[PDB]
Amino acid sequence: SIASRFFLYTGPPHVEVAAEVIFDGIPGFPITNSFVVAIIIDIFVIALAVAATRNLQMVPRGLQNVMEFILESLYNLFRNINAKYVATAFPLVATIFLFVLFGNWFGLLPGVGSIGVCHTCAAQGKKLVPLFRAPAADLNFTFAIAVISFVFIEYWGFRALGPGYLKKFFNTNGIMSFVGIIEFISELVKPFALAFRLFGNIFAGEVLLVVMAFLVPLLLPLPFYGFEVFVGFIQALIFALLTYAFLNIAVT
Amino acid sequence: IASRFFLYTGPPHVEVAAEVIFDGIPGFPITNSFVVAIIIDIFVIALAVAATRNLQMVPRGLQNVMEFILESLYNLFRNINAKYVATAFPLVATIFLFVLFGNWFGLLPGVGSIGVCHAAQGKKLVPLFRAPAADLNFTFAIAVISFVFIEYWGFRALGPGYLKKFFNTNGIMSFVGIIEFISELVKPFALAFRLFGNIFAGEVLLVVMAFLVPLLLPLPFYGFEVFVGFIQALIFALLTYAFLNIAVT
Amino acid sequence: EGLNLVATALAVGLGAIGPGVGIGIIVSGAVQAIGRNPEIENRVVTYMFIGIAFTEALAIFGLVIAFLIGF
Amino acid sequence: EGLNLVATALAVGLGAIGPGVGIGIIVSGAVQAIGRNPEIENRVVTYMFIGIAFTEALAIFGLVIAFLIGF
Amino acid sequence: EGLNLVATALAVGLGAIGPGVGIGIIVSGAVQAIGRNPEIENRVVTYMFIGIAFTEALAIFGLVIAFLIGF
Amino acid sequence: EGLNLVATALAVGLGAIGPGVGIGIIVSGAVQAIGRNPEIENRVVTYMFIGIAFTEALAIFGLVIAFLIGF
Amino acid sequence: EGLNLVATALAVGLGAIGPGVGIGIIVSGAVQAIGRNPEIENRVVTYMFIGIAFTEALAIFGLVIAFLIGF
Amino acid sequence: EGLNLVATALAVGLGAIGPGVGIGIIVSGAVQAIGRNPEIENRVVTYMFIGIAFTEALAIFGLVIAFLIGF
Amino acid sequence: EGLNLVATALAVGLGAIGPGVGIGIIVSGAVQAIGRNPEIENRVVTYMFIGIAFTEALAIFGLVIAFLIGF
Amino acid sequence: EGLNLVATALAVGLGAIGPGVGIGIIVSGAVQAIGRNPEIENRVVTYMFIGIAFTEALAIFGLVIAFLIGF
Amino acid sequence: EGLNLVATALAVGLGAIGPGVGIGIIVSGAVQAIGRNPEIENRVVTYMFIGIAFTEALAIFGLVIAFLIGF
Amino acid sequence: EGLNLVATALAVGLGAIGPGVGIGIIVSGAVQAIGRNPEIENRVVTYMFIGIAFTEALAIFGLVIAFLIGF
Amino acid sequence: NPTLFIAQLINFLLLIFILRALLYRPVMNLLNERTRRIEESVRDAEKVREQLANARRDYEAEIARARQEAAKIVAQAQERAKQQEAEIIAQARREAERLKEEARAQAEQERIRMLSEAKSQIADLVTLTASRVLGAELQARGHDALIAESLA
Amino acid sequence: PTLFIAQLINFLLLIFILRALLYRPVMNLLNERTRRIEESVRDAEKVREQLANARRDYEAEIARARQEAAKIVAQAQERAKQQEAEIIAQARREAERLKEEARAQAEQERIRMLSEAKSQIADLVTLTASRVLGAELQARGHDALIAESLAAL
Amino acid sequence: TLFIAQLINFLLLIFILRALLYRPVMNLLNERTRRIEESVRDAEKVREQLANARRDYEAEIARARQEAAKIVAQAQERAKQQEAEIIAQARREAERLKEEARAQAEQERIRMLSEAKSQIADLVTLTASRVLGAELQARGHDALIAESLAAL
Amino acid sequence: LFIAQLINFLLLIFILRALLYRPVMNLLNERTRRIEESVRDAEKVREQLANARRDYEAEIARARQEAAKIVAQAQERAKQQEAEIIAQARREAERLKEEARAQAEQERIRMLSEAKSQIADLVTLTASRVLGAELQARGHDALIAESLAA
Repeated sequence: SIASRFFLYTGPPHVEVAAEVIFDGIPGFPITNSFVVAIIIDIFVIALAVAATRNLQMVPRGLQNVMEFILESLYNLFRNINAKYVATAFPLVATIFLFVLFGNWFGLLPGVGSIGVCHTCAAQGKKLVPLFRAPAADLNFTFAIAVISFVFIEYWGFRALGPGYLKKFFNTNGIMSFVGIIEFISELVKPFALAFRLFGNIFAGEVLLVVMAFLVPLLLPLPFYGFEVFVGFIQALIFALLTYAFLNIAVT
Repeated sequence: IASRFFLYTGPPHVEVAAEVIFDGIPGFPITNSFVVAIIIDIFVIALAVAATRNLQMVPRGLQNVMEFILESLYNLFRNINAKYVATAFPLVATIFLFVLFGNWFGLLPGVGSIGVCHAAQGKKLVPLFRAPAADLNFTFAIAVISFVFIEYWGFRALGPGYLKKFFNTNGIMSFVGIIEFISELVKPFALAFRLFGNIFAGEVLLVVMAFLVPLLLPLPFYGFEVFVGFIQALIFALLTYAFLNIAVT
Repeated sequence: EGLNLVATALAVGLGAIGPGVGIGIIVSGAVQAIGRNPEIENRVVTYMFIGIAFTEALAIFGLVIAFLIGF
Repeated sequence: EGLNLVATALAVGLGAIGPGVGIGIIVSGAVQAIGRNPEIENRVVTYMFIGIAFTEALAIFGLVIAFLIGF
Repeated sequence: EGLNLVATALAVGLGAIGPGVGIGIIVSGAVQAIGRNPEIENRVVTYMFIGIAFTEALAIFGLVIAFLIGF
Repeated sequence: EGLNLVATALAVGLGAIGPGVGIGIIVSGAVQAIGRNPEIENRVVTYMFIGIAFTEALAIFGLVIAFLIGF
Repeated sequence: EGLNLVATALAVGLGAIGPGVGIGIIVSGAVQAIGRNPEIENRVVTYMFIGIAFTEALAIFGLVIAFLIGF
Repeated sequence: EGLNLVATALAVGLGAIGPGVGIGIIVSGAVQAIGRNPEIENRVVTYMFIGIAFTEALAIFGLVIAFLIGF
Repeated sequence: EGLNLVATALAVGLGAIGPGVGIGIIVSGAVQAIGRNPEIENRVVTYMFIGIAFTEALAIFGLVIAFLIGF
Repeated sequence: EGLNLVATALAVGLGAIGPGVGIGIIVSGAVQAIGRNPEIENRVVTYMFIGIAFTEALAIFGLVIAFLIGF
Repeated sequence: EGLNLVATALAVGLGAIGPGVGIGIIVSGAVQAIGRNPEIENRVVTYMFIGIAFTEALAIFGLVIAFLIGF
Repeated sequence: EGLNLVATALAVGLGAIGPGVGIGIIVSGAVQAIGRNPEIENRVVTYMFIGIAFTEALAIFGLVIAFLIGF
Repeated sequence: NPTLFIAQLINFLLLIFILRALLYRPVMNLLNERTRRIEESVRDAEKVREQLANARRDYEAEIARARQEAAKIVAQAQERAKQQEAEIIAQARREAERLKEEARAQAEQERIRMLSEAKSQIADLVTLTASRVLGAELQARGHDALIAESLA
Repeated sequence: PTLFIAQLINFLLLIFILRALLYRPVMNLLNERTRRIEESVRDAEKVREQLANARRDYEAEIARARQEAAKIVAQAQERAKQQEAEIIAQARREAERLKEEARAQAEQERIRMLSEAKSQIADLVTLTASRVLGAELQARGHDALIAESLAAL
Repeated sequence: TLFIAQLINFLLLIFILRALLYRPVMNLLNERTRRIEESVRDAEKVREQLANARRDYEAEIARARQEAAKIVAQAQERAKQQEAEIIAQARREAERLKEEARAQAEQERIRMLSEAKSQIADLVTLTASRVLGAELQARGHDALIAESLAAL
Repeated sequence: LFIAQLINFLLLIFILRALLYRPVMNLLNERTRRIEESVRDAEKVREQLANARRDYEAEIARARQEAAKIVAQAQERAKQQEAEIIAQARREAERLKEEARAQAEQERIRMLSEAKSQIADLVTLTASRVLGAELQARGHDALIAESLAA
């Protein structure tokens, strides 16, 4: 069973695109391959949300129990981190967590790099472009969510500290004198790192998928599959809690 | 403040070369290393006779200083071993004093600048003051005399057991015998390389960074290099005593 | 010439050695802390999370510079 | 020239160096902590797992970059 | 001849290797200190934050030098 | 002019550096843990097994990369 | 022939690696000693300030070399 | 050309760095385990032999690849 | 050619990395010891002066040769 | 050209660092254990000797590679 | 060509991190020992100075070979 | 060609990096051992000496090989 | 490019804003209600314990508020009876002291039965003397006068 | 694309591993949590249950206490009359006891009076017989009656 | 000019060394001299003083030798003070003999003198009686019979 | 020149060997002579207290002769106390006998010195006893002469 690639070759890794590709042309903004997946994740989230909240049973059960458990676990983590800002940032943090989690889980579906439209289709004149590209596999999505988080945390820091946060200290004129610009650039550059890692983890996961399918698509890729299914979940949660902790250190 | 402003004194001079010799008009031309060694011999003999010309209890002045340093060395050696604390004591004491005064001598004013001619001309201008420790011939000599002393005292009382740590047949002990034997065999080469390169590096440092800045810069660096000169002067005696202790054991 | 490929190779290699022992001792210190005491687990786990986030931030900094060089 | 093959080799090896000792010190600390009062076995195992997930995540970063260059 | 590419690559990698292991040992020691004592959490958090800021300073020096060389 | 030779050599060496130090600290920490007390016995042996397997995975990654380059 | 670019790149990276681990272990020992005792905070913060001053002295030596690269 | 011999040299050096420190740290763990207590000698030396075999694996891999490259 | 600038940068970076960890280690040990017992402060301060003197001597060792290459 | 010379260089230089730190950590662990438990001297001596035998065996492999290129 | 200059730069520079972190951990061990034991001051000072001497011996080896290359 | 010079430079530098780390570890372990076990000093210093003699030989071999090439 | 990122920004924000009032603040309010009601249940269990203790004290307080209500009215009844008899026993004593007064008032029949001077005693002495104590033949005049003066 | 079939094959195999490894434990944590909620709810409804009825029990008991207090004082009033009628009657038959003991003493007294009177005449009859016949002997028969007693031998 | 810069800097280094010179040397050297001086001098001074003082301490037996003569001198003093006392104290009883001597002889001076007169009076009465018996027999009791009728 | 420098250091060591050994002997001279330093210090103390002890059996040597000789002659005088105490008492005792025998003698001659008065007194009382003053047939003297005896 080791040499199944000789009988069935997966073909060369024809996917290498590191940017969003317009899957469908539109009169306005063309429909990119990642934005449609983002909308799919959005509607799936809305569907499960209304399904768990259609009855709103007092006693949690089934899917309602699952979502209640997840939400209370996250809420407990947040109250452990910060006290007076749990509900303030809870919605945005939880949304950006679960959305990218479901995007990562969607990234492993069959045909996410194989099924697609033509500009099997390589034989056709139109170039075989893939469908089901993750939103995190779009840099623009990562940039947007990172800057949204950054503007949220700086707005709330300004609300908390007034002109104190507005100047973020940096008035020591002593040991912390040259430091004020150091944390200034540090919090300037961190959301870039967040967006970059959001892109990179998913991009690496999918290229790993492609390369391990190319080498041996039988009994080899499975531990790696476990690797990305674990890393997507843990990375999504650490992004969420990192945003929360960034807010908690911005207020303080 | 106290700026340098010594652009006039910043002449281009970064010359350095381990090779060095005196006029050597007679046979075996002598080197500037082996006139500094001789002057160190003269100075240590003068200090020894000055401390010896008045020997009495409750030492004072120079006598107190020499007694203090001698007892300090004796105690430091006794901290390692006491059976051979006096067997090699004159040897290590003489070596330490010689290298101490030799490394001191390379730091005096005009050291490295007293050209023997043979400036402002095409003459060689060989510096008369060159530290014998910073010269390989003396350094190799002290290394090899330390070596001959250590195996002399090893085979003095070890029978054939001196060559028992090596060329054994115990297996792993026989395996490590070769490498340990090579280690002690090459130890004197290490002694020479240390005790040459340390002083040579110190004096070339002084030369180059005085060439960069003439005034007010090298003083902490002067302190650093005199301290390290002290360090190698003392460690040589320390390591020789430790090596002979591990050899006799 | 392939020189850009060598650039990307060096960039990703040094970016990988960047946080390795870093995050290793992060979780090592965290596990010593939790073994000594699990009562303050939340406060310390938050800080180890932010530290490992910073390490991964630098690693992906190197990685995305490698990508920009490659394209 | 075959310099690109050299680039791939250096990339993959210099990616293996990071987590290669990363997970080593990870499990060293983990086994050290679990050697004292193995009552927090679940938590320490989970934290070890997430740390090693991060480390071989960096390793896969290196591997996939090396494979893309090997293309 | 994209010599700037290898320049920027080695720049970002060698400016990332430092701060990564830096913050690693920083907040690993912070974890050790907070585990052995949580009552001084404010001061030790301040000290770990200033230390990580100090090494991240060099991190962004490397990053900005790489960016300047790139363009 | 033979770049694949040095490619394979660098692949082997740089894929062996990581595990070469990782496995030692793995088994050393396991030995310390079982030496301060032998009660846990094979439970920690399982953890050192999984750690050494995880790092030898990177080792054989380097090995197979070198073999592919050589042929 | 842009050797100034690689020169300043390696200069900044290799002057960040040293003081990086410097700052790291500086504040690591500082926070460990603070955890040991808080009443010595002034002396330990002065000593770690001396240490970080030496690290940043090395860093600014590297930076001024990088600037003279452009000179 | 001569790249074969430099390849062999770099391969053997880079395959000697890892195993050397690995051997050192495992035998150090063994010796602390021994000094902690007797009557654990058998288990700790068996684990020491396990570590020495798993690092000899990488060592002999380097040796055989060096011999293959050199021929 | 400009290779002289490369030599200067390499020399200064390699002369900064060594002391860049040396100073941190010596004063981290010093602060650990002074946190263990703050009564031998003068002696340990003298010892750490000895250490910083030696390692900064190595730093200027690198720096003077970096300047000499520029000569 | 002088590729044999750089081959000798990498042979003698690279590969000594491995045992170079291995010997230090070996004998340091051994001396710490024998200070803690001076009554297990024989076993400690045997274990340190077998460890050094293996690590300088790894070193002597590079030594004889250097001899072979010496021809 | 200026390759002799980069030879000198590498020779003086490389050859320093070993002795650098050497004297680092030497003074670290010495200061922990003197903190734990005051009256063993003579022995610990002697041993720390001889170790520092060996490290700086390697450093000046590198420096003197650099000067031999330079002239 | 100064390729012999760069070879000798790299050889001596990389060899000199070898022992220093180990010998610092040696004296650190020995100084701790004499610290908390002041009774045993004769044996431990001898084992320190045999360890440093073992580890130095690689560095002396590297420098003497550079000398052989240097002539 | 930049407009694609800006367009994607609204999509995530709109999803967060929509789900906030849809799921987020509803379900946590259910959890918020669940926590306080459980907290109230602990208070209710606390309230049950004190109320039962309060019920016991209130039961005992009225129980304590029972005997003294009867205890007092007995005391006035007690004294009202005892003063009545004290009046009566004094009156019973009083009328008894009257009764002995007529006994001395009707002790005067002694003074009227002693009015038997001629009937008995004058004949008594002569018979117990002249006819008894002395010889039957007694010759003297004034014996009746002699005895009578002694009688009065 | 042939990769999609391989992607489907690999993804399905992951779920097969997922269908046995973590399939049971995830619901193991799920069932206990919802059981924990409902039992807390069961505690909540239970605890709320006795609060009303114990309050009702208290209201019943505080009514019973009032019922107790009312019935306890209820028999006191006749006791406030029963002992009331006894003690006055106790004085009554005592009062007749005083009057009968006085008259019986008085009837004893008149018996004492006549006993005293019969003693009183016994007192007088002695002295009257004493003073009289004293002068009778003085006038005559002092020698005659004394000489008669001389013949009594 | 190479030696000039070396000469200027070397003097500055020596001048800076003089700052710590006294502390590093003067203080340490002074301690070495005094520590040795106080040890060698004072310890040897005591033994050398006590070397010849042993004869003086053998003469401290000799100062006890006149003290041996001393307490002996008070011993003879203590002897003679009581020896003279105990004689005179006993010689006090020697006249107590003489005090007794008259006291033990005074009674014989008076008892013997008073003794004789006691018996002579008795001898007088008995010698009278034998004469009285002779005189009464010669004179006769007939005349004395009339003397018996004085009051009868 | 390396071999030439080797002899110089060895010659320097051998030249310093006399300098070192003499200073070593000078140092050993400081090291020696101090073994006895603690010897005579303790040696003198034990003998100094022994001389102080020597004064102490001297103290009893007085004291043993003190009480013994003090009571020696005193009791030697004590025995001769009572020797003359009783001898004079016996002298006093025999003083009684020589006078008691004496006082009996002159009393006998006192009776003989009053012999005439004796009868002259006896006759007076006996005659008066026989009859007031002169007595009938008194023969006071003749009757007294009848048994005058002494």
